[PDB]
Amino acid sequence: SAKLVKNAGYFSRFQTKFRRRREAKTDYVQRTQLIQQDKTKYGAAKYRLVARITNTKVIAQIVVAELTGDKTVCQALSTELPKYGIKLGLSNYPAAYATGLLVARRFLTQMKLADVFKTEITDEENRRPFKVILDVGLARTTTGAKVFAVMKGAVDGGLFIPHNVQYYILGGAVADYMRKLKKESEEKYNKQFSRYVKAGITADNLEKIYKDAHAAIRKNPAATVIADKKKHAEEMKQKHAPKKPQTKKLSFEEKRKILNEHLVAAGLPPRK
Amino acid sequence: KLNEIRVAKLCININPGAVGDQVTRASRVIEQLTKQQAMLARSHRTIPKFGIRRNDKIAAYATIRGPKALEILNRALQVHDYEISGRCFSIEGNFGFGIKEHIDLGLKYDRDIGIHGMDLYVVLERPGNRISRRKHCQSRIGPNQRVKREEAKEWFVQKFNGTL
Amino acid sequence: GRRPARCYRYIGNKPYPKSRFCRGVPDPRIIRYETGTKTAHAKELPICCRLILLEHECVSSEALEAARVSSNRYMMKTMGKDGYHIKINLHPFHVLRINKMLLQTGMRHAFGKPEGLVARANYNSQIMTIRTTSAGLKHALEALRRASFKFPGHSRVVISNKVGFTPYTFEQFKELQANGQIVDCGNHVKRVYRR
Amino acid sequence: AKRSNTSAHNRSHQHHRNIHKCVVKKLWFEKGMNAKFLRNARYAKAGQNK
Amino acid sequence: GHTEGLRHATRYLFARKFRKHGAPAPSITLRTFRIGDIVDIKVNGALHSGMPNRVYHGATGIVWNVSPHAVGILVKRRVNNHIAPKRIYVRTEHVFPSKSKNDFVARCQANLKAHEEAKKAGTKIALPKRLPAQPRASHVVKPELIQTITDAPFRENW
RNA sequence: UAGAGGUACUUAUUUCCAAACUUCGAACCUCCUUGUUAGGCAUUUACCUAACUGGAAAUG
RNA sequence: AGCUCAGUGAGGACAGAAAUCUCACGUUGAGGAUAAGGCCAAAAGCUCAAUUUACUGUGCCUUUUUGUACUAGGAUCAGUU
RNA sequence: GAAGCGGCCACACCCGGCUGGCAACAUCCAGCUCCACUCCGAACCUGGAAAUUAAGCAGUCGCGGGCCACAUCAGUACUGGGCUGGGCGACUUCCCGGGAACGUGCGGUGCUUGCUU
Repeated sequence: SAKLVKNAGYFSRFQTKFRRRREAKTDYVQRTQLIQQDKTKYGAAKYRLVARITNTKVIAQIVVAELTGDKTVCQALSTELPKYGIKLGLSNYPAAYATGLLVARRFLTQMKLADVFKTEITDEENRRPFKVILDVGLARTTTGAKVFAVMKGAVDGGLFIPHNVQYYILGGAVADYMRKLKKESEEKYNKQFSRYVKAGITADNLEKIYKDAHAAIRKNPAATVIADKKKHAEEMKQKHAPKKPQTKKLSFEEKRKILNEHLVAAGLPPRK
Repeated sequence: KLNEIRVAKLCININPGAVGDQVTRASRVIEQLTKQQAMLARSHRTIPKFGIRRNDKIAAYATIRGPKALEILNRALQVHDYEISGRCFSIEGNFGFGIKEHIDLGLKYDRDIGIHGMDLYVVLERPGNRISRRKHCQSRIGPNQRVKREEAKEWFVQKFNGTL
Repeated sequence: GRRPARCYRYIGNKPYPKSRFCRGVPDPRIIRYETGTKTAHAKELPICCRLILLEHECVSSEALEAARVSSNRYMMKTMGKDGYHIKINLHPFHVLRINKMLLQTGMRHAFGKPEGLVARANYNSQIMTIRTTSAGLKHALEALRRASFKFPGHSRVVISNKVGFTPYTFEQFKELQANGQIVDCGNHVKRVYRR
Repeated sequence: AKRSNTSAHNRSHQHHRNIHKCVVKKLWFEKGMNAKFLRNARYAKAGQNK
Repeated sequence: GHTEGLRHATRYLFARKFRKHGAPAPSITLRTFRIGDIVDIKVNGALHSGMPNRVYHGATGIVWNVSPHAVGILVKRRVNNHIAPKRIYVRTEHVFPSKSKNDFVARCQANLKAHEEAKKAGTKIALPKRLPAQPRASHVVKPELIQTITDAPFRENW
């Protein structure tokens, strides 16, 4: 029947990958060259804009590495965008750009440098801008990707991200794809844009809403200053507690009870 | 609903036998049938017996997905009257079968191209075989979603009204 | 032919096996290490009878085949290929060497070609066994007396307490069998660890 | 013809007659080190005395 | 056939322990060094750019230069008669912060804790110092388990 | 080395081994530290940092 | 930048111990110009694409100082691609 | 409790069962532009949201394989000093010091850094 791969000799020999390599979330060859700084700069922070896109949410952060672990300085998240205007389509391309503006303008209002670095930057006797690097992650770096949508939001927000590079931006290409289903197929418009009809925003409105989204983000960027954080964290456990409790651990006494009742069927008790 | 078996794909390949303009003709046999421009297989070894070099075009092959793969099996199994052997099925519940006498599937006007025989092979899977394929959060599927051999035979009788 | 084995008794180098590096090696005199009723049991042949070596030295392959043939032919004569089981618990892996000599270039490029296989013993290494029934324990001791004159140095013949070739005393064997912890392989005893 | 190749019998004896600890003059070694660091370390000293 | 190569007689030096193959964690690159710091050189076998020599494995030194990826380390090899100094350059992935001084620095701060707090109450100070392990005071011992060890009669057990 | 269990191989075993085998691993060795250590203050820099009433280094 | 190899297991017209195709397991045993030993898995392997840093100039370090060199390698500075 | 970001990198891995989805993660649905398949919207990419916890994920169970921990194993193996000790020799008592491994027995099977609803 051929060789059994996976003996004791296999599993004893087997080195594991780290953890977030196993869970398959970080490339550690990226990360080790994202973090590194020259030893002549010593203990100096350099910031990195994380911008990972799940389904529904576009997440965007600014991170400093430390030996204990990474530390977010400021965060923004596309489920906040209902407050500023954008009710639906929270992983659009224009939704990804809108989070880019939030991460910029919140970070600069925390550091108290809002009057400086208003527009994009594009050189002496002038204050140098924030170096913030892009962490993409395992998402593939192709042109017109939603990772670089978050980048363009951060650059137009304020921050000097280095790169080499207004359609797709105020709701175009969404708005054209509405018209192709609306005009021809009609059945498919009900499938594809169910929620949109429900509001209903319509094809034309996408251009209008985003501009006033970019107005309101630039005016009132920071939000939800909650304290203390401990009593906030306690309320979330009660608020989001499964109705059905998770199975809990059997103690060492009641395990040996159940072991023996199985062993009574096949004989030779009791022990372990 | 998400324990439904479906056809994931139907991978054709055609090896004519022997080298030359039989291979580029066998591409046109695939291209008109499948509606897809065919990938050309290269060899890995010189074997003088069968008439093969190390680096040369042996075969053509192509990978069909969606409604198109389900359509061809309906015409292809109608050659054998919806009948194949029980020992066709592999341990994952994937099966295949031969169609010599090309044109059966397959209707066409031969002139420049010859007739060339067919290696069809089907891949039955559940919904969530995304997770093995993907990059971000790659992992293994469960024991439950893995298709057994004996469940795959029950699908074949249910789907095509077939017999073994 | 051969050297006298007083040449190659004591151990004056590191061990030197048949490998990639040794190359030009003749195969040993031993092929069979084990004779008699090989397919038997722990329970069928409980009584055991060992030959222990009382020296740290080399044992030749030629000695070990002389000891097998003298053992078999006595046990064949008495009881007649039924009860007994003979085993040899040395395997010759160490390769000897010669400078040859046989005008001449002696002591220059002294390293020499391999001559024969050998086994490196250790003080109280058993170099033979006979497993048998209580009827022919008498015959087993008289066999290993004759086999001891084949070997270099001096060497004690001992009736073991433990069953078969298993590491279990007769007192322990009944307790484990009764407990049901131990089990029987085709030959020898396989323990049950309850895991 | 064939005499001895080497020995270390009484290497130890000779070494211990005197293993003197050779002390370093200063920890900086300005032939090495970064020039960009030492360049600035000059302009620290030059600016101070004025 | 004795050879004087660079990486010679290092079969087991530059081996990678066991289940510690691969590149190191990116926490290692985030660490920092200074001039004057005591550091021990032990090698990553994987990372081949900017190794030390075989000889300065397991060898303490002091940092004198620091440079974008690498640290100039001063280490005292024993030559023939005399202990020479050796100016190494070596990368940070073969270099760790040594805990030679951490016994000494613990005591100095523990002494200042004692020397101040004696004056705070004040009162009057007893002077602590290190001392080798010393012979014991007299004292009295009641046990209530006393075995009686004897040599048994010898039996072979084979 | 020599049997048993599976469909010559193979799953567990067993007799007995390696200077150019290692999943463990001593003894004997080897190297570093053990008096000044914690700070605070403000000058210098064309260097570092987004920024200086910071960092880095040397002068007090 | 993307992908994973050697191999084993089952399958698949002609198809055979070996042609091309498919799924599954696969800690690296393959491969990395060659000796032998290390080292390596979203790579240092294989594939595709664009390229010339296989570049210019002075000190410094290690092998090696009980003997300083050349060879080879290493960390920089000053350029430029 | 869930999610992005991580630290030590199997007490976390690997096989197989069972119990959960308010939001969240995900499967999933569709293919027009950005761009993607040396063929294929499978992947990658973009735009969704109908119905599900079947899978991933989370928690948990197994006289599970492995991994980790303690105790035995054992004052055994080996070993640093010392003898006008023994022994034809090979090797080895003893005196002053240090001291394993495999195996077996019992236990365990991830602990939380900073931000968010």
